[PDB]
Amino acid sequence: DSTECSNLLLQYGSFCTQLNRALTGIAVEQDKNTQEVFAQVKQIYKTPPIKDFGGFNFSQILPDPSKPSKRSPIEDLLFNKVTNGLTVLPPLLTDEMIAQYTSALLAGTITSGWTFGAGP
Amino acid sequence: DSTECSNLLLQYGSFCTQLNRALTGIAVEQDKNTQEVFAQVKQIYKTPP
Amino acid sequence: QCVNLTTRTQLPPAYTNSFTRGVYYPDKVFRSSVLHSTQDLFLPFFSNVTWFHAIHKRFDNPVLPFNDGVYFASTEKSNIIRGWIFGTTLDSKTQSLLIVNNATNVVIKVCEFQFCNDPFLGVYYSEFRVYSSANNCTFEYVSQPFLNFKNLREFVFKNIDGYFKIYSKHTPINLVRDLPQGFSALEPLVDLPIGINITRFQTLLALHRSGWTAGAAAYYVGYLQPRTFLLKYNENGTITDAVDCALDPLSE
Amino acid sequence: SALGKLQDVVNQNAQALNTLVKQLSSNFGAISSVLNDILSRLDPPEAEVQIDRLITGRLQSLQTYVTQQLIRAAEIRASANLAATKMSECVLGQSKRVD
Amino acid sequence: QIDRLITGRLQSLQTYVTQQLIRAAEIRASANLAATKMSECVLGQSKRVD
Amino acid sequence: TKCTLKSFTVEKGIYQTSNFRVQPTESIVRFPNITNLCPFGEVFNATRFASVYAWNRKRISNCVADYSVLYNSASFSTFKCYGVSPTKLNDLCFTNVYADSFVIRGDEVRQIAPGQTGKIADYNYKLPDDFTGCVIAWNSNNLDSKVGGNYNYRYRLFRKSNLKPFERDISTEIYQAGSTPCNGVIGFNCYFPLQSYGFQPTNGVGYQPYRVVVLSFELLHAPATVCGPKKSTNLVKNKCVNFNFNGLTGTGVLTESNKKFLPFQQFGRDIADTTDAVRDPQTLEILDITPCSFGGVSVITPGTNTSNQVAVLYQGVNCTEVNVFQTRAGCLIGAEHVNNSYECDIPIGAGICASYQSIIA
Ligand SMILES: *[C@@H]1O[C@H](CO)[C@@H](O[C@@H]2O[C@H](CO)[C@@H](O)[C@H](O)[C@H]2NC(C)=O)[C@H](O)[C@H]1NC(C)=O
Ligand SMILES: *[C@@H]1O[C@H](CO)[C@@H](O[C@@H]2O[C@H](CO)[C@@H](O)[C@H](O)[C@H]2NC(C)=O)[C@H](O)[C@H]1NC(C)=O
Ligand SMILES: *[C@@H]1O[C@H](CO)[C@@H](O)[C@H](O)[C@H]1NC(C)=O
Ligand SMILES: *[C@@H]1O[C@H](CO)[C@@H](O)[C@H](O)[C@H]1NC(C)=O
Ligand SMILES: *[C@@H]1O[C@H](CO)[C@@H](O)[C@H](O)[C@H]1NC(C)=O
Ligand SMILES: *[C@@H]1O[C@H](CO)[C@@H](O)[C@H](O)[C@H]1NC(C)=O
Ligand SMILES: *[C@@H]1O[C@H](CO)[C@@H](O)[C@H](O)[C@H]1NC(C)=O
Ligand SMILES: *[C@@H]1O[C@H](CO)[C@@H](O)[C@H](O)[C@H]1NC(C)=O
Ligand SMILES: *[C@@H]1O[C@H](CO)[C@@H](O)[C@H](O)[C@H]1NC(C)=O
Repeated sequence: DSTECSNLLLQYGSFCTQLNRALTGIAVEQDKNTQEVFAQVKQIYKTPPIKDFGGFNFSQILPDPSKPSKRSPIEDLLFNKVTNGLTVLPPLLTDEMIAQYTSALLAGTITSGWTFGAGP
Repeated sequence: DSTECSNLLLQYGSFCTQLNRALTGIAVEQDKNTQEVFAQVKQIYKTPP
Repeated sequence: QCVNLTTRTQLPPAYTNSFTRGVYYPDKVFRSSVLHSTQDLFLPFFSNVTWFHAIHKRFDNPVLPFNDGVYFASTEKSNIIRGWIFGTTLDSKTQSLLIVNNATNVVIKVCEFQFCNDPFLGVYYSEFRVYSSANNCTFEYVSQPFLNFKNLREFVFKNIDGYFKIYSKHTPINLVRDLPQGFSALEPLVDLPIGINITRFQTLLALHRSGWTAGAAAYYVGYLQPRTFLLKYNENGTITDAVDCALDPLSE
Repeated sequence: SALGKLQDVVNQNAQALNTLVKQLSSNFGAISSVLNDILSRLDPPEAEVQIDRLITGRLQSLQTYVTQQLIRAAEIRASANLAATKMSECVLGQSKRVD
Repeated sequence: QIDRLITGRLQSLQTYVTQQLIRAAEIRASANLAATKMSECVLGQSKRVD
Repeated sequence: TKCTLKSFTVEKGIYQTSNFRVQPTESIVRFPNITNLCPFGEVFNATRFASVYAWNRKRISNCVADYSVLYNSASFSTFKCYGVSPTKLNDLCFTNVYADSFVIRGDEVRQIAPGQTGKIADYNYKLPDDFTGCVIAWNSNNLDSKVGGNYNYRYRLFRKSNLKPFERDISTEIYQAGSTPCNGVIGFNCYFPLQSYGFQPTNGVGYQPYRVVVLSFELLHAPATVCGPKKSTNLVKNKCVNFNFNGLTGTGVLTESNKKFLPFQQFGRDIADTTDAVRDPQTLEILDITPCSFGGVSVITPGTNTSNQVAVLYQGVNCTEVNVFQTRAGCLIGAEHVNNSYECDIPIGAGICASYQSIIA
């Protein structure tokens, strides 16, 4: 909050603007990376209520309805196993929506094969 | 080996630790690269005589 | 009044291991759930500390060099140790510091005292023979009393920038002979503005009269060296563990 | 140590933020690391010099932080492009590519 | 005098470390490409043109 | 946004334009309730001072100190303060004050400073180069001069080696200036170490008595005992205030804490080595200092070809501290929140997106 310090800092020009622009570029780059990785489908697929897949079990990778986070048991284990002018911007995609994207991808690759990645 | 130089250098903080950490990361990264490229098999095969 | 004690039994001084004792709070700063690395006069871990006895006939009251700091450990019962003697020449030529704890309060004085060659106190089952004169006083401070072996008293004395820091900790132990192995961080008790040179110290004991009898007590002297400690602070803000950065490569 | 890669990324980001915080405690040759102490203890002709030293030290620290953040951003972008390639080729189809 | 020498050498060392980081990133990308070629050309037959 | 982007046409998107900063309302100062005034009257208005070889040192602590009476006085010819501003002596708090009073002559007043030489600096009184404190010198021709000479003020003229800082030498040993062992008897090449000033009121200002009081303030990592007479205000919490806790200046929103400080622990620091909690000097209460709600001001707009309507996002700022909607990203002003879900047009963050149809979020 020192005004004299800012007055002396104005002699150095637009260094602060360059640092802010670089950090803004990194921040939008993270959202672009998440968008490219997870948002590869525009249809949100769901599995059928009856899990008749010819004996194949997907309970460890499908989302658990009992959990409020709507995550898979494996995803729940993964989330449990990971532990002055500074601000942290939240990611554009929340963990619930990323879990929803993975659920849609799992439902597509289980119920529709590779056809959903190339079309309907 | 100048102790006065190191005493003056301590006023600048942990720059030297940062540079050593970056160089150590590069040094282990080279071994990681060689490990990834060449060690793709766990069995040492031998040609017939 | 001074009395020569001529009924002592000759014995060499003992030595023992410091283990992980002698740690104190470097500052008045609360820290919660953090690891702090600090460079200060600390006592080395597992070091060779000098062991002195008071048993009956042993009466160990020598004068030792202060160096850069003093760690005083006391396995005490029935309060034989009552105070300390601090100075350079321990006579009226220079100015000396006196710490005493009698039956009522603690008195801290910075004056020109004439110390006896053999200073002690005495309990009759009423005897004060520690000085003969006091000429020029500059600082007086009266405070509340700090105090099988049942009590363990840890003290750290430091002379930094003309400031005498006294750190202390009381610990209830039940070990018969040696220092117990464990961790106990010493809280800062009192900072005295003295601004004087101190290079030598001497413990003050108390006699038991029923000649004289020495009550059962044992104390340990360790020396502070400039080093780095990594201190662990818990949720409640007490130091529960420490790492000596110059002891071994694992702690390094 | 199954999830060491994510824990390494989180630890590197946290350590970089902590290092950027700890660079504020260095005076960079000034009398103190606190601006209020300099502004209260010295006249503006010498407080200007001390604040200038603090400004150039903190600016160098911030430039170092932004540069290493850009390098890590490039590395994470490469890893994310690889992850998107694996998402397209391994999940959305069957890949003939070995390993 | 040592302050001038320290800031000059520190700037030189930071420049060297920055160049080493950029070259290390380039070599890491090349090594990842080489590992991909080792997996897909040596350990299997690739349908990828060129 | 047009000013920030240096363009008159703004493309559709979100642009970080400014930095919101909550500004402190009032100033709160909390000091311990010490009302006994520091003994500067005994230091400055003593009947007789001491000679410069036996300069008098007084310890000042555990009192409120008033430095206004020193500054406004029109007798102190020299008021040279090193390391502290002389006007800002009233503001700061210290732990211990050392008052070194002595009497010298006029030409040697300039030797009482860090880094000068002379007989007083070398053999009588040496000041350290890192001295933080003030030197107050005033003429005392009426009190320390006598017609016929006032010879009770002495200075050490001969010594083997120069003095250490804050060291005194009251020894009276006959200095041998030749190669003859003369057994402590004055004569040829054996001189007394102490020489008298011999002050007369007819003597010039170079050889007139000046009384010098050197105040040395030491400020450690210790609770401050010497402070100014600044009044302690009432405790106003949960508001953005400038604060001064026992010399610990800052700005923050002080609240009620659940931390259990030990009795010696005055303030507190976090994992990032920033001061986050203090003890109240009066009621011994622990107060959490959270800092101010700084945020990024971003402007969300469509293209200027489409419309001129904008929305403002304050990042990480609650809506009660600034068409107002609360998001996890921050407070959004100017966008109507709807319950319907559409595709993301302008990203806001934390699952929030904005679009134009008015601006909706
Ligand atoms: C698929 O696998 C899950 C988990 O391995 C099976 O769920 C178990 O069901 C039995 C009884 O059928 C329970 O005793 C276990 O506690 C369940 N395990 C867990 C982790 O909940 C499930 O039965 C399998 N089959 C189908 C069709 O879902
Ligand atoms: C106790 O013993 C000490 C040491 O033997 C005595 O100190 C000496 O006293 C004589 C007395 O004339 C002096 O000449 C010596 O110079 C002293 N020694 C030192 C090292 O100064 C002490 O006086 C004895 N106490 C009593 C009460 O007799
Ligand atoms: C401590 O020192 C004594 C003598 O100086 C020696 O006999 C003893 O072995 C030492 N003990 C340790 C643990 O070093
Ligand atoms: C303890 O010492 C103080 C200091 O002189 C004295 O006032 C007090 O009476 C003493 N108490 C006893 C029991 O001797
Ligand atoms: C110290 O005490 C001696 C003995 O009474 C006395 O002659 C001398 O003047 C005193 N010195 C001071 C500075 O009080
Ligand atoms: C302190 O006393 C010792 C022994 O008399 C001496 O060697 C040392 O120089 C003294 N230090 C100071 C600062 O007076
Ligand atoms: C911290 O204090 C709480 C009580 O406030 C106690 O239950 C807990 O065991 C303590 N933890 C440690 C590590 O001392
Ligand atoms: C000394 O006495 C004069 C007499 O009026 C007074 O004005 C001055 O404030 C006094 N100085 C101190 C430090 O008390
Ligand atoms: C004055 O301060 C003391 C602590 O120094 C405290 O115990 C006492 O309650 C305070 N009194 C008032 C009226 O604030």
